[PDB]
Amino acid sequence: EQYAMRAFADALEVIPMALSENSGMNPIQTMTEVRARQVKEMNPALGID
Amino acid sequence: KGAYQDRDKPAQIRFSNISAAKAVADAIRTSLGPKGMDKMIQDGKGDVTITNDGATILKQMQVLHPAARMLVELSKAQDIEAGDGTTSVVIIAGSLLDSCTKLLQKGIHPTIISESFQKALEKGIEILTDMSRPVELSDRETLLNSATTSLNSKVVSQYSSLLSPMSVNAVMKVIDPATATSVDLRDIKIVKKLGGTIDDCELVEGLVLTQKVSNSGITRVEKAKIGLIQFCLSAPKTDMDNQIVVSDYAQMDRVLREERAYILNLVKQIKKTGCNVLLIQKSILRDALSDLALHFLNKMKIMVIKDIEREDIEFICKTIGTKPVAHIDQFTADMLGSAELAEEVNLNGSGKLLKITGCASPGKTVTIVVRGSNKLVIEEAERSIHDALCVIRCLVKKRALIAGGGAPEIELALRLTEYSRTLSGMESYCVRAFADAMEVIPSTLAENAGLNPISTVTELRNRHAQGEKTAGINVRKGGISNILEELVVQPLLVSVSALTLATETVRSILKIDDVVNT
Amino acid sequence: RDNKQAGVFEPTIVKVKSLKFATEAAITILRIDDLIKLHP
Amino acid sequence: PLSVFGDRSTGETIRSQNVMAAASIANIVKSSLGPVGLDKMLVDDIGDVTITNDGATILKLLEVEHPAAKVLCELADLQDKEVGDGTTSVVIIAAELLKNADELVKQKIHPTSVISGYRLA
Ligand SMILES: Nc1ncnc2c1ncn2[C@@H]1O[C@H](COP(=O)(O)OP(=O)(O)O)[C@@H](O)[C@H]1O
Ligand SMILES: Nc1ncnc2c1ncn2[C@@H]1O[C@H](COP(=O)(O)OP(=O)(O)O)[C@@H](O)[C@H]1O
Ligand SMILES: [Mg+2]
Ligand SMILES: [Mg+2]
Repeated sequence: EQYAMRAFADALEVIPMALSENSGMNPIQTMTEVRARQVKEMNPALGID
Repeated sequence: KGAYQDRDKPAQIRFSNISAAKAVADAIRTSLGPKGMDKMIQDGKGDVTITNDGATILKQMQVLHPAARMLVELSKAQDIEAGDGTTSVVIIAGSLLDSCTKLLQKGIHPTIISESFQKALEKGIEILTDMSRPVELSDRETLLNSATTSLNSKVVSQYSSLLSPMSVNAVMKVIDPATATSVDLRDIKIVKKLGGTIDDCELVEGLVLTQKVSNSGITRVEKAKIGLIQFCLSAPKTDMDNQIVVSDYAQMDRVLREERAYILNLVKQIKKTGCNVLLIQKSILRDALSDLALHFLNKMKIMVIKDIEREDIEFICKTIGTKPVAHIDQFTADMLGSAELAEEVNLNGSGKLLKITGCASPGKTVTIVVRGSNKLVIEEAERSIHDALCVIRCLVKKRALIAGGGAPEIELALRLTEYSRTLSGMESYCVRAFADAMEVIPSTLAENAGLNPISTVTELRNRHAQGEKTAGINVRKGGISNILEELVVQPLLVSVSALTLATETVRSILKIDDVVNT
Repeated sequence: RDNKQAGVFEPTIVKVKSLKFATEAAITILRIDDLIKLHP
Repeated sequence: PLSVFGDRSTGETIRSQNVMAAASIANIVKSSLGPVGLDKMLVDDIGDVTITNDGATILKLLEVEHPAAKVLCELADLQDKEVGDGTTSVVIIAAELLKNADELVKQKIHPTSVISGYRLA
């Protein structure tokens, strides 16, 4: 049952990917970097510029 | 910040190609492994076939998408190179294209994906080579194991005990197992006749003819002296225009007597060499056999076989050791083929079959006759025998043997995921996707057998992670077990050719960005 | 009734061949998993 | 999905269709079995009428389109050629055990197992 949970996580996390792609930036790398920033410093208010 | 790439048609075309390839792969997904059940194809005309070979299924099915056509060409190329795995290669190609569709959605250039797939294939070939073990000929046990494994996923599986030993004996009786480096399947003549059951298949070291004996007075010959004929046993006629003019009443008697004497001369020269069975080549523009000639041949107690195809002369000469004659002056016993016995057998009212058996001269050729109730099982049986022969050809080509039942590709998936974890960059995701798109084969083997795909694949990954290599799906046990102890192995060339061909054709597909109607 | 009394006998060939041919034909037709009917 | 330009029948549908075709052929041939069986009349398009009881002649004269029934017709013809007697019996047996095997399969029993069971039986 964790497969469905991870699929849900990815599916809801596509929204920053679409946001960055619409913004012109590379989606995957920017999204991974901002996620790493969010997990390193406990500041959950970091989003796609 | 970056290129706008206003054109969106390339993305649409790429996704259409990926979707078509995935659909084609899913179409034959359920026709893989021992538990996969074959497809039924009926073309425009009312002709049907019961096919389990992926190449045949894809060829008969008239597809319309360019990706599907490239996939069917891939399948036929894999059949040509190896002869087994023509379903698994298509499944792998479609599955990893479906894997790369999300890579395209993630904002990755197709060239990066193609190069990363090439690198992943390069690593995977080495992984497969390391996983293998050496295989050497004259070990009949492992050859029988490979033949049975090749035949397990076919309708003739229950006959494999009486059909795989002869399948490998056919190859072992054609090529020298010391210095071969290749074998030929042209000199393995598969002759099919309707009637009987599969358990009546036979392997003959001699020669098999579907022709019929002209003189219905002689049926069997002991200590046969076979002689091919390439000229014609009829009234003489020159290459250029031939004409005879008669001006007197005695001339008719003269021409009739002279023609009879000429034919009798030819038949006497044929008979005086000790030839007791004659083989006439199928000749046109000149009657190969005359009724008077056939009468004389029958009078001198001979057996005559006529209407023999031109392309079969090489096969007959290689089988029974005879040499063709195109002039009567060169017809001598010193170059006349010999055999222990020649028989004409009626097949329980289903046909008439000619056997030349016990050829004293050596014969580097065997013949398989396949029997079945209806025609569909006969076609599928000859296709399965061809698959087993191609497997033995793969074993002869390069001597490397690996395990099966999902073990090779799942071990490859583990090793390639571990390799991708040390490839930080934009290619890490691509190598990871390539690694995780080769778990489609174990998943398909699990779900086609009624097993639980998720738990089976997870337990397989766990087992191979601990280094318990050559561990795969077992359908007799209904679970996961060591496969080598279960006697299921396949040559390495099949897997390597499948992987390499799939990767190359996927790179070619990725290079496409547009389709235009001409 | 005892068929030996009435004499109803058939050669064993008919039974053996019928059984083998029937079971093999059923095996061949039962392997079908799906059908693709191509348009003429 | 697939671009084949044809018709595709997958799963239980085609299995049931094959079983129905075999049962239809068996039902045509069944009434002409036994000493009490009454023979059939086969009349052509132009009026060429014949009266027959043997299964091989009935099936050969009939026009069959479904290949799953063409298989049974060819089975009857083969039984006629190799033996001569028992042509209706082979068709009846084949269709009945095909129906029984399909009944087994409907309960999610893998057809390879039923094929091996029939072969050993
Ligand atoms: N007895 C068996 N047990 C487990 N797996 C098997 C067995 N026989 C074949 N397989 C697997 O089924 C896969 C498909 O093989 P097969 O259908 O015979 O030819 P192809 O590879 O062309 O589909 C192979 O990769 C093989 O590993
Ligand atoms: N006198 C009899 N008493 C009992 N059973 C009989 C008798 N005659 C025939 N039968 C049975 O009836 C069946 C009739 O088969 P039949 O339809 O004649 O064979 P076919 O299918 O070749 O026409 C046979 O299986 C036979 O066992
Ligand atoms: Mg195979
Ligand atoms: Mg009868």
